[PDB]
Amino acid sequence: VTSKWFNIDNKIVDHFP
Amino acid sequence: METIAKHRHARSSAQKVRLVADLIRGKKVSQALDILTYTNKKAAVLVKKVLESAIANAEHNDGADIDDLKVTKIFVDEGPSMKRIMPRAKGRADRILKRTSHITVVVSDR
Amino acid sequence: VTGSGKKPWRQKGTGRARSGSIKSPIWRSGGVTFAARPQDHSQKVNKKMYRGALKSILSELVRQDRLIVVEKFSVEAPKTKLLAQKLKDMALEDVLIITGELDENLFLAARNLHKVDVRDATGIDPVSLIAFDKVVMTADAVKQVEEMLA
Amino acid sequence: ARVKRGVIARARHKKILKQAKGYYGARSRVYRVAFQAVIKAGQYAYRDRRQRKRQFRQLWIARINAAARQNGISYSKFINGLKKASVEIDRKILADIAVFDKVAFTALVEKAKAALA
Amino acid sequence: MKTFTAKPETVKRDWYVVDATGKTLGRLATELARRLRGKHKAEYTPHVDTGDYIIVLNADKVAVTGNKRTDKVYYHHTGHIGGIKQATFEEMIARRPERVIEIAVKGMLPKGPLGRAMFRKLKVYAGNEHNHAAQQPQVLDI
Amino acid sequence: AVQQNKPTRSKRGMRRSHDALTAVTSLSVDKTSGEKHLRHHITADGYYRGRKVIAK
RNA sequence: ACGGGGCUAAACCAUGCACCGAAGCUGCGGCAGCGACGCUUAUGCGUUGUUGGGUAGGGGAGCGUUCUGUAAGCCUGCGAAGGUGUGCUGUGAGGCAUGCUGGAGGUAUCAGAAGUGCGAAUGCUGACAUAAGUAACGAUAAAGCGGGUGAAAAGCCCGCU
RNA sequence: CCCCGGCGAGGGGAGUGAAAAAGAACCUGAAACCGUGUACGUACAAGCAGUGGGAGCACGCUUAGGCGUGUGACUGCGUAC
Ligand SMILES: N[C@@H](Cc1c[nH]c2ccccc12)C(=O)O
Ligand SMILES: [K+]
Ligand SMILES: [K+]
Ligand SMILES: [K+]
Ligand SMILES: [K+]
Ligand SMILES: [K+]
Ligand SMILES: [K+]
Ligand SMILES: [K+]
Ligand SMILES: [K+]
Ligand SMILES: [K+]
Ligand SMILES: [Mg+2]
Ligand SMILES: [Mg+2]
Ligand SMILES: [Mg+2]
Ligand SMILES: [Mg+2]
Ligand SMILES: [Mg+2]
Ligand SMILES: [Mg+2]
Ligand SMILES: [Mg+2]
Ligand SMILES: [Mg+2]
Ligand SMILES: [Mg+2]
Ligand SMILES: [Mg+2]
Ligand SMILES: [Mg+2]
Ligand SMILES: [Mg+2]
Ligand SMILES: [Mg+2]
Ligand SMILES: [Mg+2]
Ligand SMILES: [Mg+2]
Ligand SMILES: [Mg+2]
Ligand SMILES: [Mg+2]
Ligand SMILES: [Mg+2]
Ligand SMILES: [Mg+2]
Ligand SMILES: [Mg+2]
Ligand SMILES: [Mg+2]
Ligand SMILES: [Mg+2]
Ligand SMILES: [Mg+2]
Ligand SMILES: [Mg+2]
Ligand SMILES: [Mg+2]
Ligand SMILES: [Mg+2]
Ligand SMILES: [Mg+2]
Ligand SMILES: [Mg+2]
Ligand SMILES: [Mg+2]
Ligand SMILES: [Mg+2]
Repeated sequence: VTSKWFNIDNKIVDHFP
Repeated sequence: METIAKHRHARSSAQKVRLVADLIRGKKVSQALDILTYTNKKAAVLVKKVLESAIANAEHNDGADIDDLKVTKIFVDEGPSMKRIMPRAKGRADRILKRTSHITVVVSDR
Repeated sequence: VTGSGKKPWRQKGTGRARSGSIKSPIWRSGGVTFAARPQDHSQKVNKKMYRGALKSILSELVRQDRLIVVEKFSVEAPKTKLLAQKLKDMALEDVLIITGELDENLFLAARNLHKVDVRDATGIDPVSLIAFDKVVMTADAVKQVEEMLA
Repeated sequence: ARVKRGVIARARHKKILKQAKGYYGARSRVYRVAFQAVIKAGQYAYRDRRQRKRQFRQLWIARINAAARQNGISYSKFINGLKKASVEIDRKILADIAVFDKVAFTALVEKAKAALA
Repeated sequence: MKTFTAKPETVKRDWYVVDATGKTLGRLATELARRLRGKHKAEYTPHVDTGDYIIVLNADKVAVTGNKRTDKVYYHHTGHIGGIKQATFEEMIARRPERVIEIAVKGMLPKGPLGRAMFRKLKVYAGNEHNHAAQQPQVLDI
Repeated sequence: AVQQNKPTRSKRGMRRSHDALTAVTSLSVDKTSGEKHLRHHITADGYYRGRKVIAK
């Protein structure tokens, strides 16, 4: 199955650039 | 003389039948039959048929008296569960358990 | 193992331990890690170590009174009833017969007795000299093993 | 020569769960938790075989101190008097006489006061 | 032979009465904590309550040295945020004088279910009168 | 939100200490039929408080 | 901002004698390693000195499991293997005996060979938990009643709204 | 074959069989997990849940007593792998 969308979403995931 | 009746593979969870079996443990068969008549539970219909069969078994196979029988033992065991599949959202599948029970009622005049 | 070389699921993202093959020895129905092959278990024995060990075995058969020497040992017809009666005549129960040159009557007569093996002087081996309780050698054969063992 | 581990692994697990009887919850039912609690119970038992000797001498000293002050002397002077009077009764027996024979204990206190004076 | 152990069913407890007039607070509290615990008896056992009952009279006339009558502060917190409360030694004597001796002795006793059962044996009164004459307390002169 | 540790079988039975059913205690007798019924309910035979109310 | 209670010493300085205090040292019993000397060994015993925390790692000695020989032997329907209790025993891995279940196999000793020992690897497969009798029961177009059948009818059939 | 039950499911007898707890969900029938019964503890008590000490109770023994088994009030020490 595909992963949870919130784990895909760049805004949520990449929060600490 | 102790007399047994059983209902194996009864379609309901054991936790739901245990609520009704705890109402009639230690009672007289006179008094356990009307407690089950006015309990509004699906498990009270399953337990009353196992209790009526245990009274007929004691009268017919053992020559006992209905007037003096009591519910000495009653216990509900778990039976095999049936595995079903329930579709969830986004293509995920859950496993549904359809739980069964083994109801055992025991009557005796002593 | 029969199957595909396809990676069961992707490397990252699924929250599951990583896999690369359905054939791996960790998995049920997978391969054996160090699977065996047909092998040759034979060893080498030096010639002087093989002949030195037969002389050691033969000297123990005479020290322990397990060696019997006769001049002639044969039966008249190829009948198992004859040999069994003959070994009852010598109180021999579980015996190895070594002859100079094997005669066919004695070989057929002992084929059915499971505690008697009949052999010629050339075909002796170290294990049967220890496995049987008594050993019966014709002196035709006793002198044949001497030149065999120098 | 393939070896199955059924019979040997069952007997080694059953040996650990027999030593974990009386423990609470998964500590008497589950091997991963029982094994780990059977080791800690042997580390405590090794350590407490040394502490049992400390806790009993600490108990004997406190009972000698209480029975000696009933006779008008402290512990630190009762012990010095008995060493001065060459009495070699240990603290396990003194604390035993202090409870069960109070007149034998008074005789020892008088012997310790005479050696100090 | 195993070391004697005091059994809580057959231990004998006695009654005493103490006059707290002019005593130093701390130097009276230590002797109370000895006899409530039972450290003055040869049957002393650390897990059994072998002590005695003690009645303390005139709790409002206990003495302290130095400037401790105005400078000794009692703190407690109510559980609610910002709820730290204080009271000097003079205010505790005026408002609730028995609490001064009970707080002192409570800090000198073991902590746990047994040290709380030892504390139930102390009876502190602010005056010269007690109503435990049926128990026949003996006078304990310090 | 989800648990960090598996609750025990003891904590599960404590929560179900209030799940018990209470049997009915008031089975009344009809004064003409002698039948049992719930109170303020008609009997299985269609009687209530001595009289036949429903002719079924 | 003494660990607390409390303390005008229960603080500090100086002197002195007691006592508490560790797995240190001593006492009693036991085991093992390495030396030295001997009732004499035949490679084991006796006396004595000393040593014995341990990761990475090196060296030594063993237990148990399946299979082959010894074994056409030995045990076993007067109860084998396996399962489950109890007792005894060894420094340990372990061993022995026996009650109950089970209903046909097991295997001494001394050698031989290894798919030879599992708690971890977000290990693999199956079974079973937890959250929990909790959320939810999939369009807010909507139901009510009488009769029928039936063990049982809110949901089926008929009728009228 | 008889009995309860819906001309059910399921069960109790009877009978077969060496055995039916060999009954077709069928040799043996471990563990996790879930129950019923009995003994002891538990509603003023704070924490890796044990370990050292230890009262009381219950059941067995066997005695002119104090051992065995189960439980474990209270107490010293003690932050899993
Ligand atoms: N959150 C939306 C949209 C979405 C689908 N897939 C995604 C992947 C990443 C981010 C958002 C999404 C949904 O669950 O329907
Ligand atoms: K393929
Ligand atoms: K057996
Ligand atoms: K694992
Ligand atoms: K649940
Ligand atoms: K809806
Ligand atoms: K069977
Ligand atoms: K089963
Ligand atoms: K089981
Ligand atoms: K404890
Ligand atoms: Mg959905
Ligand atoms: Mg879809
Ligand atoms: Mg993950
Ligand atoms: Mg394979
Ligand atoms: Mg050659
Ligand atoms: Mg042949
Ligand atoms: Mg300090
Ligand atoms: Mg000293
Ligand atoms: Mg010491
Ligand atoms: Mg020491
Ligand atoms: Mg030392
Ligand atoms: Mg070492
Ligand atoms: Mg073999
Ligand atoms: Mg075996
Ligand atoms: Mg047995
Ligand atoms: Mg392996
Ligand atoms: Mg495992
Ligand atoms: Mg590991
Ligand atoms: Mg399966
Ligand atoms: Mg919830
Ligand atoms: Mg809710
Ligand atoms: Mg809801
Ligand atoms: Mg719908
Ligand atoms: Mg209708
Ligand atoms: Mg039969
Ligand atoms: Mg069979
Ligand atoms: Mg079976
Ligand atoms: Mg209480
Ligand atoms: Mg309180
Ligand atoms: Mg902790």
